[PDB]
Amino acid sequence: TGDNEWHKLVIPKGSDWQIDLKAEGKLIVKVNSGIVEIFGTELAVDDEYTFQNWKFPIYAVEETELLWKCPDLTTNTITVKPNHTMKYIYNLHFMLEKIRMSNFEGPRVVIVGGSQTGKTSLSRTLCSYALKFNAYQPLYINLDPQQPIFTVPGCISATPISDILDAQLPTWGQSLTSGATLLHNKQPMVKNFGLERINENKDLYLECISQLGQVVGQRLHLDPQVRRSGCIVDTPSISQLDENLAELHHIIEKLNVNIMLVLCSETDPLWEKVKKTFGPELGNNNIFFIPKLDGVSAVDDVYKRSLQRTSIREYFYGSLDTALSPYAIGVDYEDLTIWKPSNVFDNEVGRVELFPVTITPSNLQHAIIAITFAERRADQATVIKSPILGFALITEVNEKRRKLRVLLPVPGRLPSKAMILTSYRYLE
Amino acid sequence: IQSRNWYLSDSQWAAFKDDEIT
Ligand SMILES: Nc1ncnc2c1ncn2[C@@H]1O[C@H](COP(=O)(O)OP(=O)(O)OP(=O)(O)O)[C@@H](O)[C@H]1O
Ligand SMILES: [Mg+2]
Repeated sequence: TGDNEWHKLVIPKGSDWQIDLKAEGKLIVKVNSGIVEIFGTELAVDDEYTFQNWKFPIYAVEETELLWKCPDLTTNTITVKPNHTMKYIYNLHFMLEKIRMSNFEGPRVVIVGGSQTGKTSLSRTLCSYALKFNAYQPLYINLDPQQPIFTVPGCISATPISDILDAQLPTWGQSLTSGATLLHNKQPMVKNFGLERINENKDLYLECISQLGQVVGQRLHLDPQVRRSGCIVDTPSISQLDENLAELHHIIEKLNVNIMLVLCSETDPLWEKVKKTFGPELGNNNIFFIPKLDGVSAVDDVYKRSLQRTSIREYFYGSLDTALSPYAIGVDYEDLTIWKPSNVFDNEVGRVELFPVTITPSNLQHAIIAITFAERRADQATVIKSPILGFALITEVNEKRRKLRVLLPVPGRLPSKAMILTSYRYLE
Repeated sequence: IQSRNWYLSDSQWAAFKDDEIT
């Protein structure tokens, strides 16, 4: 197999490691000279970083030698390939950083592209050093429910980049915690789509963007630093949306987007229709193309569900060097009020509404439940438009008794609030 | 021994400054 001792790896300037860790595989990395980034986040010299169950590049800004250990890797198959599209990301950031200091308020960029083109990675890198160079707090807006970032899956989010991201996490970092940690956690703004993929409820997804946009505006109006800073909006692939791209128009208007980044080549006809479709609103001067990034590998479904699984655990228990202690509470059937969104394979159409849910072992076991701020007695119009407090896992639906075992993120009472069921399941 | 926190409400997040975290 591999080996459980350290190995030296001299990684040439301008090159990526490119790593694909799978089940259980644990990679510890320690730098003793040079400059290395993971999507822009620098690695501190002389301390141990640990990686689990995700594919990621380690980039060499400078000369760089490091020590690594992993039983699932060997010197034989190591992969060290020179990245060329890196400079594209550089003079795209300083392009944004010029807008930040010259304009009255910072740029609001959508990163739009095909399936696995580098959107999220590009989003992360641009955040990663909007902060590194002149201390901005760009607002990062994740609009892809399948991608868990700072939260659990199945929800769009807005998160300001306070300081450094966690380099050793596919989820960028994590939400605030009860004490103080060696990394400054983030305060996210979550909305909860709740469903597997966008096409399951089109209007509800846009309704999410609607109310997320509103809140984003209210902070931008009140926070000088975030408003002065940029705003980086990551979208799902256009193979998840309509041909005419009706959704993008709605993203652009509700989130006040003024600049668009299209990860596109110059034989791809997507570039042309982007110009004719969004040029009228943004102006062709404000639409940019980026030749697709090096090293961006295909991602299958199993890996993606794995990453979603990791995040759910991560929300309740944290990571290796975080270790959060969530709370398990016994609760009656009457102690809960639960709704669920309209599907395609449930409601045929799929409109902005939620149906009351009867408690069935097949309905709630291992289900992630979104907890709102609205009352237990509120009507559906109030619940569909009330902010999300946090999430809860249901362990056991005992049906012979009227009882439930719910895992909470906070040690305390079951928040007597209205709750929405998701399509997301987690069993330990 | 620590735990995850609840998120802030809509208005409450809008007023929030990340300098409190730092
Ligand atoms: N330079 C690189 N070297 C190695 N792997 C990379 C590099 N850049 C990105 N990746 C990996 O490729 C995978 C897909 O990239 P990414 O998540 O950016 O796709 P995307 O553009 O968001 O598209 P989608 O939204 O469909 O996933 C990720 O797991 C990421 O870690
Ligand atoms: Mg993405």
